[PDB]
Amino acid sequence: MPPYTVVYFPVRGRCAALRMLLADQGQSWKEEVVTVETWQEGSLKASCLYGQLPKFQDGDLTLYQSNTILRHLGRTLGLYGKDQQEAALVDMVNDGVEDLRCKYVSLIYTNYEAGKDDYVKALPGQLKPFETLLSQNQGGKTFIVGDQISFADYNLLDLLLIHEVLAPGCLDAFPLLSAYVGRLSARPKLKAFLASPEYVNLPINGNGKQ
Amino acid sequence: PPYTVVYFPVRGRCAALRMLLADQGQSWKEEVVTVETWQEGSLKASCLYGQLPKFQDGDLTLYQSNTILRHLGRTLGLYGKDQQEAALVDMVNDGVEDLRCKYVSLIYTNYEAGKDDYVKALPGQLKPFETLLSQNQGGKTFIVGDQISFADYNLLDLLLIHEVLAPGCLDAFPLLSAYVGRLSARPKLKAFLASPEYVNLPINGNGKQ
Ligand SMILES: N[C@@H](CCC(=O)N[C@@H](CS[C@@H]1c2ccccc2-c2ccccc2[C@H]1O)C(=O)NCC(=O)O)C(=O)O
Ligand SMILES: N[C@@H](CCC(=O)N[C@@H](CS[C@@H]1c2ccccc2-c2ccccc2[C@H]1O)C(=O)NCC(=O)O)C(=O)O
Repeated sequence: MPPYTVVYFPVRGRCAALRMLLADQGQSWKEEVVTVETWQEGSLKASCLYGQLPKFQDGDLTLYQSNTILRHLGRTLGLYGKDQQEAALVDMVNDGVEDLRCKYVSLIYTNYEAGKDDYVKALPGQLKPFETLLSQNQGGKTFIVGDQISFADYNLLDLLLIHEVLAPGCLDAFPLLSAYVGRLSARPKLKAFLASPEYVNLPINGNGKQ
Repeated sequence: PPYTVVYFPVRGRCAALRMLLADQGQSWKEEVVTVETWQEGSLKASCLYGQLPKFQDGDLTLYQSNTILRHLGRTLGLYGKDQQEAALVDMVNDGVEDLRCKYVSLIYTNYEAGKDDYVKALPGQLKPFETLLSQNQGGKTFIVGDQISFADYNLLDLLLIHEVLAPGCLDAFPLLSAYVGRLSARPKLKAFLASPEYVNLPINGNGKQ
């Protein structure tokens, strides 16, 4: 059986970037799907350390927290920069991706109809930093840090794909980010994974707003 | 000082990294930013995400408080003994970061209206950390393994600011109560917690706590 198991709701949500990573790296994992019905029963929730999913198992190591799982796969699969400085910059990127992710989630779950217009107007300023980091790394021709893919590329890639669904063309003002998403999306194992039913057939978020 | 910390004259998101630097006997310079300078706009526009803290380690410039904790954890050896412990140190820190956002949100947007409900809900938010301790040698050492990690300093900060918000909130948690007492007593840390640069700084920017 594969050493990896992902336990989560049948949505892309906080597991889309970790699944893209495993698929692009050629690793197998098993999905254990939890329906909203099983979750309301209550017993699996009370068993989760912070009362939430995802849950991930690597052999007998059980982890919670989506970013902990990305960093763990980052360090075991050698996707964490080539030295100490790169690793610090990969973290700095992931943390800026997590802050925009939090704001995204908050909109979808609490203010979609009344805040979409204001969130969209303010998007370009939130996206500029990643355009700027790409500008300074080999003129935006490789990955977000150094010249080897890292876990933060998969998380940043997912964050841009969902915003392009929320605000179509929102990357039009950003040439390096635009080429970056097309370059990454065409990696053979990732392209195949992104066109497969296992990915396309799951909603982005749990309430079906996107 | 290979180190420079740039931030407002408040504890906030720099309390845990200063605790770490002080406890590990490291030297650093504070570059204090007042709300008058901040509002002028120069520095902020040069800030990658438009926010502080900003930290310099020789010619390395970093932003993001958890990035800075991680960097100091990796470089000073406070990231667990191996890959499995590093993953658990991360899991703890992320849990601290989740509760710190809720805390931060109580302070900046719903203090007078949302404080009673927040305090009523707190015991449920502190249980996970009581549980993690109980699983590591019965909660007698640190949050993960037998060595201190960068997540211990962040959890310590988070527990100390809640004792301020809701006095006696750890009375129901023996392992967490003990843990604050034992960590607060490390010599270089105890000195720092009693110094004016720590004691005379407000916790938050709006002066609410
Ligand atoms: N810090 C954690 C956050 C984890 C998290 O937010 N988990 C959500 C689902 S992700 C996400 C979501 C976010 C906010 C609110 C609801 C959900 C949700 C609910 C059902 C199905 C899918 C989702 C996802 O959209 C959850 O477990 N909720 C169930 C519960 O807490 O009782 C991580 O990064 O791993
Ligand atoms: N993910 C980032 C968050 C950084 C952050 O929130 N920085 C705040 C100050 S911390 C914190 C704070 C949190 C929320 C709201 C205000 C503040 C604040 C304002 C002034 C002085 C001090 C603070 C702190 O309380 C900031 O720079 N805000 C000013 C600005 O953007 O213009 C990190 O972890 O480093």
